[PDB]
Amino acid sequence: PDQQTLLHFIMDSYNKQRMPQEITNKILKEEFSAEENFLILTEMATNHVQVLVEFTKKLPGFQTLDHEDQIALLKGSAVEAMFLRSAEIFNKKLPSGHSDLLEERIRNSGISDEYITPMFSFYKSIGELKMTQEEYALLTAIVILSPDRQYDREAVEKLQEPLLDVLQKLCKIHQPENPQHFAELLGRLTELRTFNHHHAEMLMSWRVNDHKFTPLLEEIWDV
Amino acid sequence: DHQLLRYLLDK
Ligand SMILES: CC(C)c1onc(-c2c(Cl)cccc2Cl)c1COc1ccc(-c2ccc3nc(C(=O)O)ccc3c2)cc1
Repeated sequence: PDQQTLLHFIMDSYNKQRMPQEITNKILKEEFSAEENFLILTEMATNHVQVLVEFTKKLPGFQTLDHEDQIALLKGSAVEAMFLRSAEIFNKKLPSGHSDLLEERIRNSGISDEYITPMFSFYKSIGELKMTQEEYALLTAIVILSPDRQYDREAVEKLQEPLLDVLQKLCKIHQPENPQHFAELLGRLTELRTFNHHHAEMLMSWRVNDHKFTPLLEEIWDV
Repeated sequence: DHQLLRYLLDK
């Protein structure tokens, strides 16, 4: 724990920005139909992007980075960060996530079976890791600060590696019996990358069937 | 080019 203080304000940041209960109540409260399911998912996503931006801002030395690479990182990690947060809802059964009803809506929102299947297979796998909130938080931070996104890569690594080290330590400090556990997590990140292509195809399908998104989502996903 | 993201970052 040489300087685990950075973990302090990361969890502070991770708990800081939150989805309003009035908005997440719609997952439970509203009609269940293909159209309403899609609209609720779109509202959740566009709200979560704003939560994401506020989390990213608070990250160590994010604001000191190059301005246009900051956009490149936000755009590159958006889908992956939403998959991770949604995974956390399903895995921990976050009350305000209403996971069983969230699942009903995802399974009837115009998404192909081809994408539903690996989506929920991913959710189950990540759940079986039995991760803590600090793991979810650090993985999210690591995912956001990826040096290999399209469009200097070096200064991103300076911000990311410290977080990878803290995650590396917490595995050896909270799972001593499995020293393949850190590797396990990193493997699931590669599985997470798989959903970038899936999501681009999902957007195409939705668009040709006359679905529109929000200005914010349209910007961050290049719609 | 990415006005809304800039706006959220600067707010
Ligand atoms: C734009 C819509 C149609 C969409 O397209 N692909 C996906 C999509 C799908 Cl269907 C699956 C995975 C990833 C994506 Cl982008 C989605 C919906 O994505 C979601 C994004 C965020 C959340 C979310 C995030 C945070 C939450 N926090 C709380 C809380 O209490 O803090 C409660 C509910 C939350 C819901 C749920 C679905």
